[PDB]
Amino acid sequence: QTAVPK
Amino acid sequence: DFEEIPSDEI
Amino acid sequence: IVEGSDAEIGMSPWQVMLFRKSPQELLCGASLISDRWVLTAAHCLLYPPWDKNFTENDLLVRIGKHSRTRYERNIEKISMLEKIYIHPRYNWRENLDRDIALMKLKKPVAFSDYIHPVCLPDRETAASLLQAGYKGRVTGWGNLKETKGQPSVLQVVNLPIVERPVCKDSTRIRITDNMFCAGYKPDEGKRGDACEGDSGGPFVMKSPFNNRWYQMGIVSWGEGCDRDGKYGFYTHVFRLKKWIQKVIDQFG
Amino acid sequence: SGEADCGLRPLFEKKSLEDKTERELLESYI
Repeated sequence: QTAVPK
Repeated sequence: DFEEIPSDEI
Repeated sequence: IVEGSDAEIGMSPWQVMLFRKSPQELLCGASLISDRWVLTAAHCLLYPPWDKNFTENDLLVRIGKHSRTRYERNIEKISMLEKIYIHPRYNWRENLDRDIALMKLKKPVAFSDYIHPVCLPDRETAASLLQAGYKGRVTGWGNLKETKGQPSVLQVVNLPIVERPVCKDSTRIRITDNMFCAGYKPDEGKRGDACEGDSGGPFVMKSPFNNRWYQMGIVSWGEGCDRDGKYGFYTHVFRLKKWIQKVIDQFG
Repeated sequence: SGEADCGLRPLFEKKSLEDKTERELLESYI
């Protein structure tokens, strides 16, 4: 998957 | 929400 | 910050707020590394999937803050950005590899009780401190929960660095050597994480050798906030320090 | 020039005062 930024 | 920032302080 | 506490006054004098001009918005945390340079996550400034592409004039940096929303008269200092520098191999397309950016300030900020730069680690510091079990400290004005959801004042939480295989096994995302993860395991009982708005803030450690605070990480990403069996992922500052040094040396 | 004094907080290290949770960090270092 793709990383989700905070 | 956010208190106004004075123009002279930037 | 989820499951943290209110910062003490002057506890994190390198903490910077990245503040959107219009609408008035907390964008991200950041950190003061000298009188003219602020360190943050690339994705705070550039993130095409959400149409984020902030220019210099879109933002202010507010240094010396404690309250999230108040204008802290006689305490905080507000600087305009001269120039943004994003790591040229910042990988927004996949896993946020090399999630790091520098911001040069228009003018030097004066140091005070509330405003003071953090150190950047050298190889030895990194080798000494970046070990599974060793705790660092994350600070920010981000949300208190995944979802009062927002803090009155700056929040702080101490979190252990996690073994690299445990980090990898918690996610489908491809981890790189330019990241580390931190946070408690389900069986450890204690809790805590960064959350929305904490991005770009510092993960710091106090050297027991010289009693100085070093920024080892930048708040980068995670899957939710404070979920059991998930961990926060941080940009590995030392691994990217050659880039940091090169930008400062030629533009500073 | 600010390198010399980096990471030493005016209200803590400079005055030899400790914040309320820094010991937790120290205790984790072995």
